[PDB]
Amino acid sequence: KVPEIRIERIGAHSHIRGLGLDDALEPRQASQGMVGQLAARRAAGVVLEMIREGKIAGRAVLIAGQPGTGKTAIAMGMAQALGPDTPFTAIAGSEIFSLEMSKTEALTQAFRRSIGVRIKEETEIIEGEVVEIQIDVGKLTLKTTEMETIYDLGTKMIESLTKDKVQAGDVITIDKATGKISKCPDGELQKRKEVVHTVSLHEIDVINSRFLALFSGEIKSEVREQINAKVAEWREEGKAEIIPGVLFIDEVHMLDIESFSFLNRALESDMAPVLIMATNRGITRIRGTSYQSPHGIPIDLLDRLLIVSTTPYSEKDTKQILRIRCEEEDVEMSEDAYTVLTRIGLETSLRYAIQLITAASLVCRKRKGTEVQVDDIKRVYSLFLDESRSTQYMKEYQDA
Amino acid sequence: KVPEIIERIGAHSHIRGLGLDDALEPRQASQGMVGQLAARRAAGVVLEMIREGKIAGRAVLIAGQPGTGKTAIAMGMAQALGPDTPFTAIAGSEIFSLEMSKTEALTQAFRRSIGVRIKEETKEVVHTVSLHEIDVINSFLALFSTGEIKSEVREQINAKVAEWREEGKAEIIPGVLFIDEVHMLDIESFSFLNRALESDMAPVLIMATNRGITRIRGTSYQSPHGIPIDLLDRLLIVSTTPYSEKDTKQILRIRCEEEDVEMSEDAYTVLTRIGLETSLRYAIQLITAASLVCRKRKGTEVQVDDIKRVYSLFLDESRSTQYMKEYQDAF
Amino acid sequence: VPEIRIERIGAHSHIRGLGLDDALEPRQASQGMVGQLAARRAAGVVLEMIREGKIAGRAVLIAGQPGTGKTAIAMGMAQALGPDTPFTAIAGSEIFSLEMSKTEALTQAFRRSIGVRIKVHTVSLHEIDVINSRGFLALFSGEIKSEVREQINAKVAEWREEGKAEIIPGVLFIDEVHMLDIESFSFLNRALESDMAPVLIMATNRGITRIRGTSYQSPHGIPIDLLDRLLIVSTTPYSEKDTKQILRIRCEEEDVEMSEDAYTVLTRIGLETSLRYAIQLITAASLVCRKRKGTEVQVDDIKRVYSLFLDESRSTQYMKEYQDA
Amino acid sequence: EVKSTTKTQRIASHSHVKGLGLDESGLAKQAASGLVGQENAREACGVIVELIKSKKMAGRAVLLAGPPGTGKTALALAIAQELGSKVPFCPMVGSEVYSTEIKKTEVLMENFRRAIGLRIKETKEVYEGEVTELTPCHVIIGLKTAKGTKQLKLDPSIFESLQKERVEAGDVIYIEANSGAVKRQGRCDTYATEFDLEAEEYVPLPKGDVHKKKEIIQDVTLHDLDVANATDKLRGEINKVVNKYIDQGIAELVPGVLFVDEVHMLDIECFTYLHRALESSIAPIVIFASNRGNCVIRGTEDITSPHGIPLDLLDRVMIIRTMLYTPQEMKQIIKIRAQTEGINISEEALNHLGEIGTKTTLRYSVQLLTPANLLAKINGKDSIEKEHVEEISELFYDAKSSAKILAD
Amino acid sequence: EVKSTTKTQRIASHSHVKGLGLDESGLAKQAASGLVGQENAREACGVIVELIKSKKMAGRAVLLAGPPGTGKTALALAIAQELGSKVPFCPMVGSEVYSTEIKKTEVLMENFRRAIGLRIKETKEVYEGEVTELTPCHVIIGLKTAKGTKQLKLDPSIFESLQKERVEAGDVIYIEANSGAVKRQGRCDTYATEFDLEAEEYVPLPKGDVHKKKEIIQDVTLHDLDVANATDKLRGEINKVVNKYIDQGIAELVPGVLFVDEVHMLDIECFTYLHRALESSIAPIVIFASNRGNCVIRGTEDITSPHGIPLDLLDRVMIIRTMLYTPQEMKQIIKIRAQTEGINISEEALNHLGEIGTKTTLRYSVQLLTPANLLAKINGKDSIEKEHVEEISELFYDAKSSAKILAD
Ligand SMILES: Nc1ncnc2c1ncn2[C@@H]1O[C@H](COP(=O)(O)OP(=O)(O)O)[C@@H](O)[C@H]1O
Ligand SMILES: Nc1ncnc2c1ncn2[C@@H]1O[C@H](COP(=O)(O)OP(=O)(O)O)[C@@H](O)[C@H]1O
Ligand SMILES: Nc1ncnc2c1ncn2[C@@H]1O[C@H](COP(=O)(O)OP(=O)(O)O)[C@@H](O)[C@H]1O
Ligand SMILES: Nc1ncnc2c1ncn2[C@@H]1O[C@H](COP(=O)(O)OP(=O)(O)O)[C@@H](O)[C@H]1O
Ligand SMILES: Nc1ncnc2c1ncn2[C@@H]1O[C@H](COP(=O)(O)OP(=O)(O)O)[C@@H](O)[C@H]1O
Repeated sequence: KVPEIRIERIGAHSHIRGLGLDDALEPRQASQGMVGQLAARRAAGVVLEMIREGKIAGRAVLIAGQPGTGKTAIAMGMAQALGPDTPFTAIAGSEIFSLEMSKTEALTQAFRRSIGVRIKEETEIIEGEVVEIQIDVGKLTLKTTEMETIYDLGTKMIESLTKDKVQAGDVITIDKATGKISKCPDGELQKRKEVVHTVSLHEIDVINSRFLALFSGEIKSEVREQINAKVAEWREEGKAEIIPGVLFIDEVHMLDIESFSFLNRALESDMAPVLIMATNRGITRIRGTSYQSPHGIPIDLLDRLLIVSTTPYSEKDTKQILRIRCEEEDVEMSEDAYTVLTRIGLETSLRYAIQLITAASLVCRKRKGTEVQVDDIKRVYSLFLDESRSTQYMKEYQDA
Repeated sequence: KVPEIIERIGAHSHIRGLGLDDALEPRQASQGMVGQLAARRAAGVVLEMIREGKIAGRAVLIAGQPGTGKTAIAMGMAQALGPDTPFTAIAGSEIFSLEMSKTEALTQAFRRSIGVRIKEETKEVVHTVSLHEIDVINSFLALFSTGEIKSEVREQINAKVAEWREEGKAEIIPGVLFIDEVHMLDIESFSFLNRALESDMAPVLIMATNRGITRIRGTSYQSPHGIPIDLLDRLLIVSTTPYSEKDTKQILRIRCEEEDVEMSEDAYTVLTRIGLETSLRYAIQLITAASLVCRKRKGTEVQVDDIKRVYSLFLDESRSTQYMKEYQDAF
Repeated sequence: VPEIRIERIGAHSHIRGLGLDDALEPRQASQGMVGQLAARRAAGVVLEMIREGKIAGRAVLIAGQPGTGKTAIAMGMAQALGPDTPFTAIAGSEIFSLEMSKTEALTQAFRRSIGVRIKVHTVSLHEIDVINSRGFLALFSGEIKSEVREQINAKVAEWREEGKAEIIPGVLFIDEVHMLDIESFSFLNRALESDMAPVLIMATNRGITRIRGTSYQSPHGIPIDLLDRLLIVSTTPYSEKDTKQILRIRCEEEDVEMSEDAYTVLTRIGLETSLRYAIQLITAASLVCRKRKGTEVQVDDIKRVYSLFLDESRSTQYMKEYQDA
Repeated sequence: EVKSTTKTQRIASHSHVKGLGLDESGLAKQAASGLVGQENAREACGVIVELIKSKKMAGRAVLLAGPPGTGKTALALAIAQELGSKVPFCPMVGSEVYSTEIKKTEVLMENFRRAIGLRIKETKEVYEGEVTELTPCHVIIGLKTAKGTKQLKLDPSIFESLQKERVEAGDVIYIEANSGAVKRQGRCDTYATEFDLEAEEYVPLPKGDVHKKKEIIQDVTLHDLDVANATDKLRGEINKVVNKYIDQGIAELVPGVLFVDEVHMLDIECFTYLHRALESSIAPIVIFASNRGNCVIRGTEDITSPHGIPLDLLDRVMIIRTMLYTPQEMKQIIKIRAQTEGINISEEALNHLGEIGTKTTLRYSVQLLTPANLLAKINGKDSIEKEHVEEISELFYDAKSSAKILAD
Repeated sequence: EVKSTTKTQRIASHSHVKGLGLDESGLAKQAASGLVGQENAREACGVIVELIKSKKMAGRAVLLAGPPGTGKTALALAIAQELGSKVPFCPMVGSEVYSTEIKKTEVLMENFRRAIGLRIKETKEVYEGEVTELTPCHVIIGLKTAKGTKQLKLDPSIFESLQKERVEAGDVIYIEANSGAVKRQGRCDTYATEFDLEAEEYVPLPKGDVHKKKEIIQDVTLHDLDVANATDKLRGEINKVVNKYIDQGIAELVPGVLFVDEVHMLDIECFTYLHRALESSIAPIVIFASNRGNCVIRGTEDITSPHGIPLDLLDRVMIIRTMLYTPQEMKQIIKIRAQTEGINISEEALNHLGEIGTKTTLRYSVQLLTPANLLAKINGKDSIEKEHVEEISELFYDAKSSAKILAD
C-alpha cells in the first residue's frame, strides 16, 4: 500500500525559465528572463556542465554577495536548466530551528523534498476520429490508422462528446477528460500516454502518513524505511526513475557546526541532490563553536565548495528586472515612474522595490486608474518604509 | 471528605490600618504608621480602587531605599481592607525552591493570598481561612523531613469552593499578595504573574523594589526595576522617601513599647542616629540585644553605654562587608 | 567470586623507592632517584606519617614545573610503603569520560588503590570487581554494576573476619589536579573520610587558577576546604648533572648504548625543552642508528632525530607565527 | 451556544475604536470612529485592509514600528474592526511565550486559534416578534408577528434576561424556541416615529409566523470551541467537526488579526513557527509591533537584525511607522478616552494631562484618569480639576522617573 | 564476502601515492612513489613506520603540524600504504563527532572500527587454470592445467564476471568452485618473454589440477562486518566471531592508520576516549593533524593548550612539521594530479596554476582541474590552455578572497 499524488506559490521567480546563457557556455544579455550578472551565470553554467557529466559528487556550490543581487535567481535558473521537472527546494538557514521538529528532521525533510522520483504511468488513451456518434449506454465507433473498434462508453459521456468538436479531436484518456484538438488519432487505436509526473520524496511521506490540520510534523521512521525500500523496488522493476534535484539554503551562516556534519554525511551519497548555499556575510563565527571561518562554514566542508560571486546590479539591469516583474504581475507602468522606482531600488533595495509594486497597483486601482503613475509610487513610498529608513528613524528616537 | 481548620516574627505588630482616614488625608500620628505622607495618600487612593472594583487588571509597585517601611505600607493597606483580609509577604528569591518549581511556589502564594469566610451555626461563627491552608489540610518534622500540593486536590478544592459559594454560607475575600525584591523574579515568572492577574478572584498585587534600571532576569535587555514592559504599564508606582530624625525617633519609641523595653532619652537619640546612617531595622535589631545586655547587669532601664556595648558586639551590614572587602583587597 | 599503566609503558621502572634512608637523609645516588633532596625528604616525612598513622584526613600535593618528577616522587613513596602496594596514576582529564560519569570514574580510581593480599598474591579491589563482571578487544566492546561492588565489599569484610585476606591502603595519584572541578573535589573530600582510604597525592604545575565550575580564583585551582588540609611539597627544576644521570639510567634500562658527546647534547636538549622530549628522542635515535648498521649512537644521530621530530614549543610557535597572515 | 473567551482587559483600553475612518478616496479625515491624528499610518492600514480583501497578502505580514503609546495596538484593533463585522482580535506580547508550565508551542497554538474565527449561520424557527404584552406568571407573553399576537409560555430566567436587555413593549426581538434566550435586535416599526426607519434599529413586523425562519449568525473562535469541551485529541476533534461544518455549508471561516507586541522577545524558533503558520490558505493577518532597533535575536548570540526579526521572515513584511502625537492631538485622544469612560474633566485639567502625556507617554496619562476621578469623588466633587490632576500626578509616578529617582 | 564501505571521495584526491618513496638507507628521493618534496617529513614518517613495525608504538601517537594544503593527509595515507599492502586508512575531521542522531561515542567507535583491519585467509576449492575455450551451449568452459583440459558447466554470473575481467583464450586465471567468481591473474607462460615471469602478471600452467585447495587472502574491516549484519549486540556477535576466527589461526587482525584532521575541534570529552583507546594492545596508530597553535580546549573555557590537545595525551605524541611548497614542487604536484585524472595540460597553464597555488593554497589549485577541463572540452579543445585556467580562476573564487570581497 503506497498512495501518491512554495517558491512558485509566491511567484517571486516565475520569470526564471532556465539559466539562459547557452551558446556553448556564453551568457546572453537578455536570455530567458535573466538580465545582467554575466560572470555568475557563466560559472553556474559550468556547474551545470559538471553536474551533467557526473563530476560534481562530493562538492557543492556557494553563492556570495550582497542581498538583492539574485542568488536565489541563479539557483532557480540552474535548477530549471538542469531539467524541466527538476525539484527545487529553497529553504533558509534559520528555518531548521523549529519547536516541532529537531534539526535532524528539518534537514532530512529539506533533503528528501529535493530529490525527486519521476513516476512514469503509461495510461491507455483512446484516440480516434468519431465517424458516427453511437447511441449510447452502448459503444463508440472509434477509428485510427490501425482499425475501427467499438469501445463501451456511458450515455452522459456521449452527451458531452456531442458537444465536443466532432469530428476534430475526441482523444479521450481512460475514464478521464476528452481532448478535442484535431483529427491526435493516428497509429494504433489504443495508445499509451506515459504521463511522467515527478514528485519529491516528502510528498510521498506526507501522503502515506497523516485543511486546517496544518494549525493543529515528524514523519515516523517506519514510513521512511518502507518508502526507501519500495522506491528502490520501483527503480529495479522500472516504473519510476530517480532524479537529483537542487537544495538551496539561503543565509548558510545561520546553520551551526552541529548540522554541517549532517550535511557532509548526507551529501556523500549516490542519490544526493546538488547542494547550493547562499550567504551575504564575510568572516563570521561558526555557530556552536568559538573559531571564526569565512562565511560561517567549517574549513572541512568549505574546501569542497565552488564559490561564485554576484556583483551588485546597475541602472539598466535593475530597470530591466523591474520591467520583467511588472509584466509578470499584470501591472502597467510609465517611463518616469520606472526611473523613479529604479532609483528607489538602487538607493535602498531591489526586494523593497519589488514589494512596492503591488501596493502601487492597488493605490492606482482605487482611484479608477489603469497606468500606475509616479504620484502613486511616491504615495506608496511614503506609506511603507524599508529596513534602513525605519531603523534610522526609530534609532534616532531611541537615542534618548 | 473535606475538613476545615510576618506576624510570627512580629516586626509589624504595631501596624493597625493605614491611619490616614479623614477622607484621604494623612494623619501625622495616626494609628501606628508615622510619616511618608505622600505614600500614605497614594496607598489610600489604591485602597479606594480596591474597594470599588476598579483595580482589576492592575497592580501596585513601591520603590524606595530599604528601610523605608514599604512592607509596613502593604501591611497597613491589608489591615484597612478589613480585620480578616489575608496578607502574604513573600520575597522574590523565595520562588526558587528545591522541591517546588516556580509554578508551584507562585500558585501556593496566590492561593494563600485568597481568603474565605466560614459561617458555622451552633450563632454563625465566622472563621476566615486562606485557600492554601485548606489545601494543606487535605494532605512535627514535616517542615524538614516535599510540599508539592497535588493537582487533583486543587481542582477538588476549587469545585468545593464554588459549590459553597453558590450555596450561600461562604464568601471569598481577595487578600493582598506582596513580593519583596521583585527585581529578582525572572521573565518566566513575570509571565505567570501577568496571566494570573487576569482572573475574577485575583488578589491585589503589591511588588516592592529598591533598585533602578536593571537587566530583566532571563533576558538581556535593560528595563526599569527589572520588570518587563508588558507588566510595567499596568502598575501604580508609589515611592517612599527616606526617614528623618523625628520619624525614626517615633518608630523606635513605638517598637520599644511593643517589645517591652524601657530606654532613656539620650539612648533613644543614639539609637536614632544608628538608624540614621546605617539602617533603621539595624537599630530595631539592636534594641533586643541592648535589652538582653541590661538584664545581665541587673538593670531595669537601658543606658547609652549598653548601646555602645551592643554596637561593638554586633555589626551592621556596611561595616561587616567593608571589613572583609578591604581585607580581600589587602590580600 | 573469582580471583586471579605506569609500569606497562615504562618511564618509571628504574625508580625502586625514594632511596633516602639513613633515618630520613636523602642519598644522592639512592635507589634510582637522582637529585631533588628536599622533595624526597618531605616525601619521607609523609611515609613516616603514614606508617605511624597520622595521615588520616589529610592528603599530599606536589607542585613544580612539568618534567621535574612529581610522578617519580609518587612512585617512590608507593614503593617505599611496601613491596606490593597499589599505585594508581590517573590524570585530571580522565574523569571526563563518555561512558562513566565523574562519580564512577573517581570511584574506580579509588578502588584501584585499595589492594588485598591473599595467602602471596596482591590484587586491586577494582580488579577483583572487573573479574567478577562477565573477545580479544573488549577494551572497545564501563559502568561495572552497582550491587556487585556491595557484594564484593561484604565478601571482603568476611575475608578480613576469618583471616584469609589482608587490606593494603595504596596510593592514588592525580596529575594536573586543576582539571577537576568543584564537583569532583567534594567527592574526594567525602571519600577520604573512611577507614579503608588510600593516601591521596595530587600534582599541579599551575599557580593562581580559577576553580573549574565556579567563578572564584584559588591557589592551584583547589577549594579552600581541601587546600587547608594539604601537605604541599615543592619540586625545583633539575640541573645539568641530574638530567645527565637520569638519561644514563633510562638508557641503561631500555638497552641503549650511547657516547659521551651524544649524552651531553641530549642533556642540553632536555634542559632546554623537557626531560620527556629528551627521553622520547632516545628510542628514535636508537632505531635510526640500527638502520645505519651502527651499534653506538653518535651525536649526528641526535642531530637527525632532533631535526625529524619537533618539540612542543617549536611546534606551537611555528604555527602561531603562521597565523600572522 | 457557548460564551466568549476573549480577554476584554486588553481591549477595554481601546474601546472608542470603531474602525479606521477613511472616506471613499482613502484620505484620512483626522477624526473618525475614535481614531484621531496619525494620518499616514491610517492610510497605510487602509491599503493593507484592501490588500487583505483582494487576497494579495498570500504570506506577507504587517509590522508597526513606533515609540510606545503611539497607537499601534489601536491601529491593529481598527484593522480588525474594518475587516468585517466581528473579525476576531487577539493581542499578545512576546513575553507570554516564556511560560514555566506550558510549552511555547502551546502558547502560540492558543493565540493563533484565538485569531481566526468562524461565522456559523443557520435558519431557525425562532420567536422573532414584537413584545406586545408581558404577564409574568408561566410568564405568558404576547409576541406579535406577520401572523398576529400569540401567547407564549416562558421561564422566569428568560424574563430576567429580557430585563437585562432592557426590553420594553414594542421591540422586535427573537426568543429562542429550542432553548429560550432573549437577544435585543431593535424596536418595532409598529410604534415608529419619523426618525425611526425600517431595516435599521427599528425593525418592521417579522414576516411569516411567530416561529419565524430567521438566519441567525453567531460569531465564534476555535478557542471557545476547545474551552467548550469542559490535549491534541480535543483540538483534532474540533478540527474534524469544523471541517464537517464548512463542507455542510452552514459555516464560514474568517481570518482574524493576530497582534504581536514586543516582537524582539520571541525566540528564533518562535519566528520559524510563525513563518510556518503564515504559509496556510487560512491564517490571521499577523501584525508585529516593535520599539527596539537593531537587536540580537533571542536564541542566537552576536547576530543583529532590524527589530529583532530574522531576515528570513522579515523580508515578507511591510513596515508602517507611527509618529509621536502632538499636544493638540494628545488632548483629543485623552478627551475621547475620558468621555468613553464617563469621567467628566475640565479644559485646564485636560491641558495639564496633555503636558504630562507629551512628557512621558500616553498610556500613563490614560491610566491617570481613574485615580483622578476617585480623588475628585472623595473630595466631594463631580468633575476633575487641575489641582486634582497635579496631586494625583505627584502621588503616582511612571517607570522612567521612578527608576531615575531610585538611581540617586 | 561483504562489500566495502570506504569513503572513496576523501581518498580520491590521494590516489597517486604508492608509499613513502624512501630508499634503502631511509633517505628521501625528490620524487618517487607518487610523492614530491617534503623530504624531511617523509624521512620522519619512515622512521615512524620503522617504530610501528618494531612494536615500539606501544601507546604513542603522531601529530602532523603544518599549514593547510601541505600533504598531511598525503603523508598519512603514505604511512598507511607503507604499513602493508591493504592496511586500512580512515580519514576524519573532528567536526563529525558533533552529530544529532548518533552520539560522540558512536562516531568515534565507528571511525576506530574502520581502521582495525582483518586479513582473512580461507581455505577454499578453486579453479586456477588456463581458459582454453568458451563454447556456449550454461557456457561449458574448458580449463587447462598440468593434468589436462577439463570441461565444466559455468554459471552465467561467473561468465559475466569473466567478461568484465576481460579474459580470453590463453589466459591462466582463477575461478571459484564453492561460490563462483573470476579474478584475472594473467596470461599463460606459453608466450613468456624476458619481462613476463612466473607467479606474476603472467602465470604458468597450474601444476596439479584445475580443482585445487587454495588459501585465499582477503582484506576486510570490522565496520564492514557491522554493515553486514543488517546496536552493540550485533557488534558483540562480531567480536565473538572475530575471536573464533583468530583463535582458529586462519586470519590476522592488522592495526591501521586513523587520521584526525582539525584536531582542535574535538572536545576534551573525546580526547579521553582517544587516549584510553590508543593505549590498547590492538589499536590503530592514531595520527592527528593541526594548523593552529596554542588553542583553547573545547569543553573547558579558559585552559589553552598546544593544538587544542590536553597536556596528558599530548605527552605521548611525536610532532612532525610539514613545510610549504616551492613553485616547481607545486607544478610537479599538479602535473601528477592531472596525469592521474587523465587530463592533458600545457606548460604555461601549469605555470599559471602554480602561481595560483602559491597565492592561496594547493588543494584549491587541485580542485581547479575538472572545471577547467570541462570548460576546455566545451570550447572545443583537447588540452587545458592558459586562457581556460585564467577564465576558470575568474569564475570560481576561494574562501579568503570571497570573504575579502564580502567584507565591504
Ligand atoms: N540576474 C537577474 N535576472 C533576473 N532577475 C533577477 C536577477 N537578479 C535578481 N533578480 C530578481 O530580483 C529579485 C530579488 O532577488 P533575490 O534573489 O531574492 O535576492 P537574494 O540574492 O537576496 O535572494 C528576485 O525575484 C529575482 O527575480
Ligand atoms: N511609617 C512607618 N510606620 C511604622 N513603622 C515603620 C514605618 N516605616 C518603617 N517602619 C518600620 O521599619 C521596619 C522595616 O520595614 P520593612 O518595609 O518591613 O522593611 P524595609 O523597609 O527594610 O524594606 C519595619 O519593622 C517597620 O515597622
Ligand atoms: N629524581 C628523579 N629520579 C629518577 N627519575 C627522575 C627524577 N626526576 C625526574 N625523573 C624522570 O623524568 C621523567 C619525567 O618526569 P615526570 O615525573 O614525568 O615529570 P612530571 O612531574 O611532569 O610528571 C620521568 O621518566 C622520570 O623517570
Ligand atoms: N491615533 C489615535 N487615535 C485614537 N486613540 C489612540 C490613538 N493613538 C493611541 N490611542 C489610544 O491610546 C491608548 C494607548 O494605547 P496604545 O497607543 O495602543 O499603546 P502602545 O502604542 O504602547 O501599543 C489606547 O487606548 C488607544 O486607544
Ligand atoms: N608531497 C606530496 N606528494 C604528492 N601529492 C601531494 C603532496 N602533498 C599534497 N599532495 C596532493 O595535493 C593535495 C593537497 O591536499 P592535502 O595534502 O590533503 O592538504 P591537507 O593535508 O593540509 O589537508 C592532495 O590532494 C594531495 O593528493
